[PDB]
Amino acid sequence: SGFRKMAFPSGKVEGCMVQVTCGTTTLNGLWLDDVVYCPRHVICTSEDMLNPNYEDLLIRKSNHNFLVQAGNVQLRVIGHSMQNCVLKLKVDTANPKTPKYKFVRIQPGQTFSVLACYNGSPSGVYQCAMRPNFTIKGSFLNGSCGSVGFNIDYDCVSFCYMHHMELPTGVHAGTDLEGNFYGPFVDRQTAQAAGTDTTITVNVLAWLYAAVINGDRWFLNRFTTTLNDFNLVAMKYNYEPLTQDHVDILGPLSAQTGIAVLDMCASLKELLQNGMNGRTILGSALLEDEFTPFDVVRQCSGVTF
Amino acid sequence: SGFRKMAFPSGKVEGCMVQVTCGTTTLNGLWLDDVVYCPRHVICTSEDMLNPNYEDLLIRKSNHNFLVQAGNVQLRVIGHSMQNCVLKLKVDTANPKTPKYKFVRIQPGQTFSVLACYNGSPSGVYQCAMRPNFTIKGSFLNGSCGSVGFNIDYDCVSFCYMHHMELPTGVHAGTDLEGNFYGPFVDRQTAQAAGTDTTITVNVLAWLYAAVINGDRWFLNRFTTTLNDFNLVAMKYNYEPLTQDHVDILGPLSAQTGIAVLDMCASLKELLQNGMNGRTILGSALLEDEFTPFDVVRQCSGVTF
Ligand SMILES: *[C@](O)(C(=O)NC)[C@H](CC[C@@H](C)F)NC(=O)[C@@H]1[C@H]2CCC[C@H]2CN1C(=O)[C@@H](NC(=O)OC)C(C)(C)C
Ligand SMILES: *[C@](O)(C(=O)NC)[C@H](CC[C@@H](C)F)NC(=O)[C@@H]1[C@H]2CCC[C@H]2CN1C(=O)[C@@H](NC(=O)OC)C(C)(C)C
Repeated sequence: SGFRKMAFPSGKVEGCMVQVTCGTTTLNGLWLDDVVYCPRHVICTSEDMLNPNYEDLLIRKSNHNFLVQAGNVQLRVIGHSMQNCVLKLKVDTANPKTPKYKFVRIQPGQTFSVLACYNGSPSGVYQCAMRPNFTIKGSFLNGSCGSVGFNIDYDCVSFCYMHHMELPTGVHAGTDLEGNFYGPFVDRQTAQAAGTDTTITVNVLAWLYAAVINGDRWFLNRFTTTLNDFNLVAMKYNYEPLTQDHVDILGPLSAQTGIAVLDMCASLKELLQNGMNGRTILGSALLEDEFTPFDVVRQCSGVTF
Repeated sequence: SGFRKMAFPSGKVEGCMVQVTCGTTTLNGLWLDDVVYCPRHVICTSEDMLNPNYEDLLIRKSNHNFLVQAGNVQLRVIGHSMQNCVLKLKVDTANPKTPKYKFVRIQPGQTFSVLACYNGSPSGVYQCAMRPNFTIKGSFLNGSCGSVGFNIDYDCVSFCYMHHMELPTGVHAGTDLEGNFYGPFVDRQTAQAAGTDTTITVNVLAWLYAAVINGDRWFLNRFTTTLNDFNLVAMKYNYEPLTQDHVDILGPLSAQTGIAVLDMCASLKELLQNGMNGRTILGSALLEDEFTPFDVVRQCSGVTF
């Protein structure tokens, strides 16, 4: 038993991290087969940042201007192209440590692990959620751009995030591995705050199921609710609407515990309207919303990769 | 910016995980050079568990009784011995992925990462602390025994923990890699509850420094305190005494922020005596004590491995 915010093992991604330098800018790249993926702003200086013309800056670069280092070995660049906000550098060596992988664009509310890197070397790993407002609550310093986020399924690494920027209040924005930003953000140093965030309701419910599985049951009340009446309360507290798809996805946890989803919703309604009164759930004094239903099942059933 | 509970990248440890089976018992082992380390209770059945005589059970095993699997390849066992609560199985193949490593016995209050594994395969990674009562607050299911905890320094993996058991209230107990338990615990299924835990004061202070570095400054008051007067308050709230060694270890964070340790102690005293009043610090509604001073510096300065 026990319940922790748990990241995926990072080794398969570690073997893909490299350093990319263009001029005086160094950041991280992801080396898969014979291509290195990195943020296109590697070709910028600081002054370039208020409003860079990336297409124009890239036309004046050639392959040899990109210094790609995998550990202590330089990888020779033999082609390059831009796809949205990412650069793809073709190198003359395929990465022998390339895992089975996919590029996937995740949905708001889904979680993934981030391998934070500097100069192509890993610093740490932690679990995040794609917030409803398309930011993530990460931990990134200058030099971390190009760090990626990912899920693992068995042997397959699904890359879903590449880090580009920090928005006001210390939250983070980036792209999928096709270079398309999550949310309305752009890779330039201009005012662009995130929309107001919301709480991921289906994940709070999943985490309440995790608490029951772990024997932390004090918040279960004797009532039920309709989906419509629950969502009227969730709205007031800035929770996202719960959909029937969400109810179905909670099915496995509901079946394991014998607690119908709408009964758990009645317990959550009471927590929202009355607070916790100084009590904790799974050691937390706040309701946690960065575990998905699958995260709870994976951790409570010992799924391995 | 941002501050997350951040684990070490796990790849170097992933490459050392194997499965060990003896009879009907399977758990995890750690393969370094030509030795596999695992909990000695791999040689037990369930009935053996109330009070096993491990020396007696082991005398009736021979090398071939140990099925060691590294992925899909069986490793032939050519010798075996018991050291305290761990078995050391000599195998005829050295692990080519062995990292530079050490075995280290950590102190209460120090943190490490756990790579939770089942059947020799990694499930996830998370950061823990060795509690003052010599337990850890982990996430472990049956099948996770032999999972290890570790720190990394540059290229060197310092292994400090191997998982053996779960104690009442869902907390965890284990050994160093020499097989000596942390705390007064024994590897048998008998009543043996943990001592009453305490809060790791130096770590709470480190985390308050992390909050200041991240701009979350509301709790800083205008006062100072003596070390003695602070410790009288810490005692009442079940905080561990703060020592001069602790004050010195907080030096780097104190210097970075310009806040003297004893001034931060005055702010912590006020939080203890008055509570948070519904406010959060670094997103938490409780005072966090599982970041060491070094953890804060590593994360806020981008230390890599
Ligand atoms: C990466 O470009 C990097 O690591 N480069 C070596 C950095 C990472 C910073 C951490 C704190 F997230 N990000 C930036 O500096 C990005 C730049 C690329 C896209 C826009 C450029 C500015 N920038 C920012 O994050 C700024 N964000 C901003 O303007 O948001 C509105 C800022 C944090 C520097 C103010
Ligand atoms: C490992 O032995 C394992 O994974 N084996 C395949 C397990 C891991 C259990 C998770 C929940 F931590 N641990 C045990 O089952 C240990 C046994 C080895 C040492 C004592 C044996 C019982 N045991 C326990 O953890 C028990 N703890 C206990 O008796 O504490 C006082 C218990 C959790 C099964 C009750």
